[PDB]
Amino acid sequence: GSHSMRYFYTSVSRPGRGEPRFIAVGYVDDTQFVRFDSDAASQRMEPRAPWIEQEGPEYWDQETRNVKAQSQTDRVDLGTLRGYYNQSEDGSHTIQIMYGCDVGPDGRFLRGYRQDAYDGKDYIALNEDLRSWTAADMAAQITKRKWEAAHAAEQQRAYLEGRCVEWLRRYLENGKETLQRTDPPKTHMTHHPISDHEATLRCWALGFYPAEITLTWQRDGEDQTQDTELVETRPAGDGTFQKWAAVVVPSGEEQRYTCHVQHEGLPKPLTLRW
Amino acid sequence: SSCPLSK
Amino acid sequence: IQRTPKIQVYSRHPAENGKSNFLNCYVSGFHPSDIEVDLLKNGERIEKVEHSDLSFSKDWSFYLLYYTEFTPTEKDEYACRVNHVTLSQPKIVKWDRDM
Repeated sequence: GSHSMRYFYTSVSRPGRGEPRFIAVGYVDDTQFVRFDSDAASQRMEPRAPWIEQEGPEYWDQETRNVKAQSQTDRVDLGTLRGYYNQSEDGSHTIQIMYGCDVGPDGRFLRGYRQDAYDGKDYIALNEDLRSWTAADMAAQITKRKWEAAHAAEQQRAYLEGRCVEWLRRYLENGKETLQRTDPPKTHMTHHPISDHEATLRCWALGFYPAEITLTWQRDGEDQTQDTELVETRPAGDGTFQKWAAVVVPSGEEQRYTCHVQHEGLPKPLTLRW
Repeated sequence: SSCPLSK
Repeated sequence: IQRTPKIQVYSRHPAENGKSNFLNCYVSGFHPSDIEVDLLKNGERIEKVEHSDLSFSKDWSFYLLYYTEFTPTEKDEYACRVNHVTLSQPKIVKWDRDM
């Protein structure tokens, strides 16, 4: 099917306590593959998936240069944005950056992304056309003007439509055992009385890949969405994911309930009934 | 990865 | 503007006393990124706990997985202690083996 590559940068000012911290990670779909931490001892971009380890030194040296120059850039920008928002030099603040590309089943470019936040909020984003920018506020309008004058969009577009997509295809081919495998969820139900008259039905999905899944509860074929407790999809720690959905049911009326499980790795959706 | 731009 | 962690405490595999496993504490939906997460075994901090590299969701909120090797037992009580600027005091969330 379709695939993504995304890089996530976070830079945090720590006033008085020296240089800002910069962390970088890269993902292909829901599999992390690289990292960089300005605080760590290596001062190198590092592998975090088996299939990226085969890249030679020139790949690692270039990638390390890129994140270092980014961390330096963010260092200057943290100051600039403090200026724009009239903030004291005493607060901690945060620049976040997400960029990347998607490709289709055939490997062709689908889209590209670049979006920037300040303190957890939209700051500036590249529009889907890869030609213009959307500023969230007055401060980011100033940034936008610098980026228009500097032709930043053209530079970003050339990356997203070229290198981004080429390397994504390469990583998809070199990691095809792990990246292109679908792990279906392994399902079961749990059941606990709350009272003599009321019981929790909890529907479990485990060991699935990728993260995307849908779990729904139904009574007599009718959706129960308002009365369903759902947890966020969570990493097992081994590359796969977990999720559950629970309903509180009248003791004795369990047979009316059905959990429905949808996932890419399932030929057909599963139905579970206690 | 991609290459920096200033704000 | 700040957001307080969602906290989940759980095991990699369904838990069987005497079988080696991983205890996980997943924290998500938070801002800022600065956070401490400890895993506790009977009220005591487990010394060697690792974590994932910092990343964030489309809403800019951060997420992290803390984990350790462990072999659960009937009497061993586990919890996750999350210390964040949004929490007046560290939130202790205990491991319920069916959540």
